[PDB]
Amino acid sequence: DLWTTAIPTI
Amino acid sequence: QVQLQQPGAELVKPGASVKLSCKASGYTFTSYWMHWVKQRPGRGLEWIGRIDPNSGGTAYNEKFKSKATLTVDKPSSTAYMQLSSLTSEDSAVYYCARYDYYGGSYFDYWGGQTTLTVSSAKTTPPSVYPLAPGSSMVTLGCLVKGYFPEPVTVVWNSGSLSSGVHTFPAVLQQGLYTLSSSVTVPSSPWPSETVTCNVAHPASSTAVDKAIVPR
Amino acid sequence: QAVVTQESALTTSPGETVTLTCRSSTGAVTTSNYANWVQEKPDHLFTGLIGGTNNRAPGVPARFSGSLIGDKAALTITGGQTEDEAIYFCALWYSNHWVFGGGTKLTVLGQPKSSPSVTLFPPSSEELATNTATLVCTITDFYPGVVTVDWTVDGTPVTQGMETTQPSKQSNNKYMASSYLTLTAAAWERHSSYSCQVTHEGHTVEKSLSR
Repeated sequence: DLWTTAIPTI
Repeated sequence: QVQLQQPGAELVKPGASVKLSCKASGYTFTSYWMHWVKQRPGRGLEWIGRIDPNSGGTAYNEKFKSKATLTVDKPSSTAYMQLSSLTSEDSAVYYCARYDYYGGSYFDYWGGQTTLTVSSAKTTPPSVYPLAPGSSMVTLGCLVKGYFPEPVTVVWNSGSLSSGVHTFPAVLQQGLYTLSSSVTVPSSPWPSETVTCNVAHPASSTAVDKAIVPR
Repeated sequence: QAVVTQESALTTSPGETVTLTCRSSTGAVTTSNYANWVQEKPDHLFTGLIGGTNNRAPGVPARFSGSLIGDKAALTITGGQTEDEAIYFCALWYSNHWVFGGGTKLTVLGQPKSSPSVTLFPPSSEELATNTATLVCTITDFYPGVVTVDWTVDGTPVTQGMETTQPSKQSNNKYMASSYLTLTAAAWERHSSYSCQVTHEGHTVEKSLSR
């Protein structure tokens, strides 16, 4: 789940 | 003049991996998210994912995470998308779309292309046959059958003809293209003067000039 | 399978208001979906018009507005323009990824209706000499841009070895398209009649030839 920050590579 | 330039098209063999580009100019590259969309006629559009130019912060569509890798090179302001282990299914147009965040959310600007063709087919020259009637006054034509891979250039009377000429898009039967170009003229020029189409297929280093004759 | 849907095609005139809608399969389209509307004009030119349900992307004409109608997202174009003829795409955000609709192909009647200008070409003998035949049917100057092409051999509908291109915009803004029928030289030598049927706005046009 995203839409930023915690996710670089997913 | 916000711009997103993308290579028109790229040809690659099944099983390879390409690295598509999206050069940005006009705005501050790192203050806008970038997205990548995939389109295949008949199917519509699919979201591949998005990269945050400032963080490198990345986000993928699960169906594309083990197939696409998004990145950017801040100094040159361009965005990239590396597609791997290419197959037929990956033949498509791939767009890069600039995204707006906060104040609100926007998908404002789009690059314009890059249709990717993934085929394991060898180059093939076209065959040109003259389309004449059997029986704005009379329409003639040139059939450019079975060439691979796009594009092809059709001209009529080396440019001497501007009106009536209608080159159609190519169809793909048996992993092989084909198109035709038409040109209508006053019943006077024909057969009096004569028309000749100028087919050119760059990949096959071929150029055929055919004059259309009576029938 | 969270699919998004839209109207296949709609028609309007210059000056009228038109609304396009967007369905969410999960249920009501809400603000948490951030509805995005995108325009695609001839030769893959995309431009986003509305983002976040109703935010107009800067630089977009004021005649474009978005909202929610019922449990759907809507794109309102008031005072319809001719350039506005294009296909419109819908995009919804479902928590961690976007999903588009099939797109609504919008028609703004900015010019007169004109039936297709059909021409049927028989197979060239040069191609014939290679034991293969191809009938070519050019279709130009028609508007609106939708036609249905049908091939018929000996009066009977054939649906094999047939390729029709998707209508393409001409110089003068009308639409053109081509269809093809390929057979083996052999197959071509047993039949007598060949015809290209073009149906446009409920009116059907045909061009035939007898080998």
